[PDB]
Amino acid sequence: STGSATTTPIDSLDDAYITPVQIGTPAQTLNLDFDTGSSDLWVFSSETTASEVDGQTIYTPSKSTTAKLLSGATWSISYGDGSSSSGDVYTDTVSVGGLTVTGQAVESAKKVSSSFTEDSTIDGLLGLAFSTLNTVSPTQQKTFFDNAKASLDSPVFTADLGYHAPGTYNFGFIDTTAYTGSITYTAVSTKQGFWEWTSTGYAVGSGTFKSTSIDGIADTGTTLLYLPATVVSAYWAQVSGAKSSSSVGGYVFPCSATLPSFTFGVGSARIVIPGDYIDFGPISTGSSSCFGGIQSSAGIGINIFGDVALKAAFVVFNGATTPTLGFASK
Repeated sequence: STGSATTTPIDSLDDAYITPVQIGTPAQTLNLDFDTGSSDLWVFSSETTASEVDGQTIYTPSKSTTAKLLSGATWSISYGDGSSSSGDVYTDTVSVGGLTVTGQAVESAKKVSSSFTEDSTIDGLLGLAFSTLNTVSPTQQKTFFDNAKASLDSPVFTADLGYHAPGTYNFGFIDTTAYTGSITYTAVSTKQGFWEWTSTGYAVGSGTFKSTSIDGIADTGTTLLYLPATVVSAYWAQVSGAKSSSSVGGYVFPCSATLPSFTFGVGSARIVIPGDYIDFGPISTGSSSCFGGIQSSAGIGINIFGDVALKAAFVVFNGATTPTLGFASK
């Protein structure tokens, strides 16, 4: 089997991407944030505290004839940005772009933190990291990809995120028309439950490539590119007036600037992030200071190849017995 679904930016900045997901019988369609940095499929629901719902579409398991309460099961997750959610668990039928999993754990939120409430466009998350990170207790549950894997034509999914435009998540096949050149594959460590890999270096604009190992995660659920302070400093040094602002919480730059590209290495291959992808707009409405899309990972504890980086590529998440990651230009 295969599946293919369009993923759409939630706003004019590409802060995140939503993909429609069918849950239950009859189908209830929710728009979920596919997140390769976590491993829980959770949704706003009829069980969510009413004051914590503000515009989201909810899953109502009582209206699904295939929903079953997973007795005694609870979940609770906290994300790197400080947001959180928690609740109970059902199993139900879940389909993405034509690909169906029966018995999928659907984690129904009883509580969500303010940042989720305040974002009416995201109805929940669909985790695509490794199932070892799944928070369901006392019996850990598998991700949608893990459940689908054996039925897929090939045990892979691909992320093709758009810049200010729709893109595609495919399951079970590689669309050879979706990228240019070849896909370069690189090793993955699953030791921390992530799609963790090592970039071979970087360049800023038309500058020379610096060969250096940068270990980090391919994370569709993080907006920005988080890299070591030395690298980030080297980038923003090429932008006149750019500085790290303690009050804003990162590098900012004059909105009148033309940003240089940023290149990252994947083995001997090179992925070029155009400068425009690094512009995240005014820090506050009407400001002429703009927020940067490349930020320091210091004090995160890990480098994160988030959407800023991933959207410059066609990305293969290869879930073979020994997982690997593939990157192509597009």
